Amino acid sequence: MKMLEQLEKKLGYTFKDKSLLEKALTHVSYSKKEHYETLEFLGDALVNFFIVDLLVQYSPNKREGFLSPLKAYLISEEFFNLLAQKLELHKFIRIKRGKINETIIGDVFEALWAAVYIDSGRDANFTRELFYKLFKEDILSAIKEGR
Amino acid sequence: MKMLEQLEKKLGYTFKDKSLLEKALTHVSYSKKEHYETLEFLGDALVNFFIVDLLVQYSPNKREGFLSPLKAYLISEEFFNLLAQKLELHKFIRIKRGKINETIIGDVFEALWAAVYIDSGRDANFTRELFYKLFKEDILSAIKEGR
Repeated sequence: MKMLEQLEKKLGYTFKDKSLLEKALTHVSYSKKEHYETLEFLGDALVNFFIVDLLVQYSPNKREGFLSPLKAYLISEEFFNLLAQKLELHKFIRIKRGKINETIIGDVFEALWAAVYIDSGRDANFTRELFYKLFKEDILSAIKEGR
Repeated sequence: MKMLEQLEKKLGYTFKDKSLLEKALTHVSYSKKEHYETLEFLGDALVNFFIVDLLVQYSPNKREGFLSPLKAYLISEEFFNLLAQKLELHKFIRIKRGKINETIIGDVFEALWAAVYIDSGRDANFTRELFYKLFKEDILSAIKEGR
């Protein structure tokens, strides 16, 4: 369809179980029985780790006072939306009632990485490094800019 | 006095960089130059991930509603100290002015895990396994422990 799962080519990764990927992309308004909500919950903590790990390695200054606000931006909806563009998740998400929002794209973006993690055999290094190959550039840049 | 790092024996891990271990148990009070501050910033995200991945895996109700208040119990001070006590970390911490603070042995438990992770060569899988080895039965129990 519109979907086709050609996201995996944008993503650089091919899913084993294709139901995973779909559950990450599916809003509850499309499906109340199989949507992204629990993937999202895992994906928030996962991605948070990926970003805090990078941040502590590439930040000009290693003080919590400099890190936390920067951390705050790098895990925000606006930033996640900036990173999702590259994947253009809004083409593959399935939702019902006309309320796609930017917070949903962030939800899905977080769910997506949780989906890659699990479909990878819960391998965090691989998944970490896959996140880095796609977004490290953009993160270092934001880190460059500060704020 | 009461050190000699039997903690590596408590933990089941030997640091290739003993100084790294040391910095994780040292509050600024004992050294404004080499304390647990940045490791803490890393292990919070680190430890947040390990516990959420467990939550999301073994929790009965895979719902944001159930998860998130169950979650904030697991990453709660009370639990963290609970976990720490199986390492008697309280006694290996190097703070000045006898002001331990229950919400300081929480920062050291986190720093300690960032320290293992980094020393291990940034190996998330390994570190998560060591963490589970040490505390999954607790969490899996604390989770089914009502609500």
